[PDB]
Amino acid sequence: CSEVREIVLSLNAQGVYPTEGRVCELMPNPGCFRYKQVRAAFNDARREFGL
Amino acid sequence: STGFPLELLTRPATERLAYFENYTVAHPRLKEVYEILMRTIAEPAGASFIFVYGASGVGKTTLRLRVEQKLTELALPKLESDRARVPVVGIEAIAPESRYFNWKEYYTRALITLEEPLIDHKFDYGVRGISRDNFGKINVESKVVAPALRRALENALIHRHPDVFFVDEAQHFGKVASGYKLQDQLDCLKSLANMTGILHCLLGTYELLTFRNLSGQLSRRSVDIHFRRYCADSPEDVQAFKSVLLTFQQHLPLAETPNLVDHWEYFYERTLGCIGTLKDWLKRVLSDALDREATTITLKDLQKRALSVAQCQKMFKEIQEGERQLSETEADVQNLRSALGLG
Amino acid sequence: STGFPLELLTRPATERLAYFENYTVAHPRLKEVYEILMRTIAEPAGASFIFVYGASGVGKTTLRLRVEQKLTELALPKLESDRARVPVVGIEAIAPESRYFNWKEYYTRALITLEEPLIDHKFDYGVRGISRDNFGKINVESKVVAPALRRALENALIHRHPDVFFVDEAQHFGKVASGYKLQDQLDCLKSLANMTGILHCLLGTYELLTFRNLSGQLSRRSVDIHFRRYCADSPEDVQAFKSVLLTFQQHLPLAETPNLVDHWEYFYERTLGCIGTLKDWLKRVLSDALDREATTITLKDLQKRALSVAQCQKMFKEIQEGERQLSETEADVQNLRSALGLG
Ligand SMILES: Nc1ncnc2c1ncn2[C@@H]1O[C@H](COP(=O)(O)OP(=O)(O)OP(=O)(O)O)[C@@H](O)[C@H]1O
Ligand SMILES: Nc1ncnc2c1ncn2[C@@H]1O[C@H](COP(=O)(O)OP(=O)(O)OP(=O)(O)O)[C@@H](O)[C@H]1O
Ligand SMILES: [Mg+2]
Ligand SMILES: [Mg+2]
Repeated sequence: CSEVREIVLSLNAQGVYPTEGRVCELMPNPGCFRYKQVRAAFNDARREFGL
Repeated sequence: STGFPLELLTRPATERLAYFENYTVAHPRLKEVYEILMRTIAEPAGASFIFVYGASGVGKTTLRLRVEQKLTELALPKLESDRARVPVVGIEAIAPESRYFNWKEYYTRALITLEEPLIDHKFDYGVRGISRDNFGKINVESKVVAPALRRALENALIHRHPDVFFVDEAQHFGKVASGYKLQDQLDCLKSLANMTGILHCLLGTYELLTFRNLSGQLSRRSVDIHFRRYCADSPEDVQAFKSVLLTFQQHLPLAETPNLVDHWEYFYERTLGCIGTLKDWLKRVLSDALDREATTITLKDLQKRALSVAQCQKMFKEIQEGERQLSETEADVQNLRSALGLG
Repeated sequence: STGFPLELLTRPATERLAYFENYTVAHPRLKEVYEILMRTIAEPAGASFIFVYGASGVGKTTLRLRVEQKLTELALPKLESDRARVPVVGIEAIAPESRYFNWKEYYTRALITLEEPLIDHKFDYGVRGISRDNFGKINVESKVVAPALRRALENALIHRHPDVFFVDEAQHFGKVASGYKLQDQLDCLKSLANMTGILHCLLGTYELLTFRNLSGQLSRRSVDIHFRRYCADSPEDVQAFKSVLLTFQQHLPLAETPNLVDHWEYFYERTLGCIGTLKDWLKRVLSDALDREATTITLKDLQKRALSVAQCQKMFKEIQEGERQLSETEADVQNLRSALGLG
């Protein structure tokens, strides 16, 4: 979850739209979102930032 | 005195040009329109639309800026108690690059200008797309549908509650394809102004007259204000134009004050009585005079930066049609009373 | 001296050809049109459009190049310290492959041309899709919709505040559908030019007169400049044409200067008095003369590379049609006064 938040930070810094696929492209195991709190953390980080 | 300060003669030509550009004349027409518009804004009382008709160069935009400034000044004392409350927000309609006016872009830009006081306040609109960024500017994703943007704008407008919503160049709302009724695009704004409760002031030229009276609902919730030019038939308007010209001549930053009232016919001919056009003409002539470092204004110098006869004829034709459409006489009142059966 | 340097005679034909190509002559019409254009650019004063009508071959493009160069030279002392500013940005309208003018491509190419000052200058467009690639070039995603590109261009133009947005070959704006009004295209350009506050200069041939005086708002914010040709019906233009022929004949890089003044009727016949056409004709004739290594220029050489009578009879008809609508007489002034009641 911590790397998920950090990756969404880094992706939103450059202005590119942070989506699930784009974040997955920057993970060693782009399948961790099947856990139902990694996705929750990603959604919370996006919604705090305004998506 | 009543003229420009004499210290400006030693200042560079740029300073004199800036001073003349910033100068504003309080001629009777602008004053009266200002009082009527601010009285309407102070209390709309059911009306949702304000139509400020006028020619090109009468001074509609400067009137809007003056009204915005004075509204902000009046809301400054009350802003200390109730925060997150925009006093006035104003945008300009965009002439579309396609055959239809883009409502999505209108909503996006209205949201951008309205919801940018500063970063200290957050509202958390009900739609996911709209958000701020690291630069402090609102960016709206292209995937946000138009009804969602409309709902977000409605929520933001309800929260902020500006006194009036200015829409400059409202004649661009008439850019529709064949078979599309102009009434529908007016109800599109009327519904927003009704479910939101924010007065909308539409400023535009005589092309805005196509939105004058489209339905009974749109005629009830509308205030009609005519920014009128100066005519040559009535001696009072001629005297007002001469007074404005004399005031302009006193406030022209030149070493020797030019004589400018005597050539009042030539000015009215190429200006059509609009103070904005005359101000632009005098600004151009003053810039040329300072470019050569002249000491006065000569008739040929005015002849240089004068609008062509064809341009003036076109503007006068549209002014004639607009004034004919907007003329109210006792015959119309009597016909209305006879139709109402009030004899 | 008054002619080409005598050292060029020993140089290869390429050097002489390039010297003739790069040579320019300041005839009275060009100097007058340049002074008018620069005075209008310096102080638009409520003008958002500058139409420069002229025949095909009068020198509109070289006038634009000269104005851009002189503006850049003026801004260079200020650009030494101040940065993030472009003095002048120039674009050329594109004739569409389809029936309708492509506004999406106009915004894309305007954004590309305007925003290439330096890789260091980074500014946020506020729209996702436009950025700079690995080659330091502006790339716009094909999924970016035209209103978004318009908003990005508006933000860039406001940020960079160029003095004038030149739009050459502006007659290509008229490539619109039969059901599309030409006033709407001008309104779309005027809206950008007004929210951006950037003066727009439209250069084109007499086909651009279809964009002349479409409304009172597009007439007041318009400064029509006519790049008039030389006419044989008045001795003054004939003398000017003879003088320009004299300086051209004395600046031709040849061992023996050809006598061009005697055959001035022939040169006017195939050029209609325009300077660019005569310059290109002389350039061609000199190229053929130097290919054969001719000591001078013969009439037959001029006939070899001249324009056919069928070619000239169409350009001359277009010039007549354009000059008919660009002529102002005292009768028009009296009609305007009578309409305004100023008699
Ligand atoms: N009362 C005034 N006193 C001084 N300057 C004025 C006045 N009214 C307008 N101007 C000048 O006119 C210019 C702005 O144009 P103006 O506000 O008259 O146009 P508008 O009629 O509202 O707009 P549009 O022509 O697009 O419909 C500015 O240079 C401004 O200084
Ligand atoms: N005053 C001038 N002195 C010298 N050469 C000139 C002058 N005006 C134009 N030319 C030359 O004429 C040629 C073409 O003219 P130019 O491109 O300026 O015309 P234009 O008005 O833009 O034409 P068009 O509308 O047909 O595209 C060029 O080789 C240019 O150098
Ligand atoms: Mg305005
Ligand atoms: Mg050209």
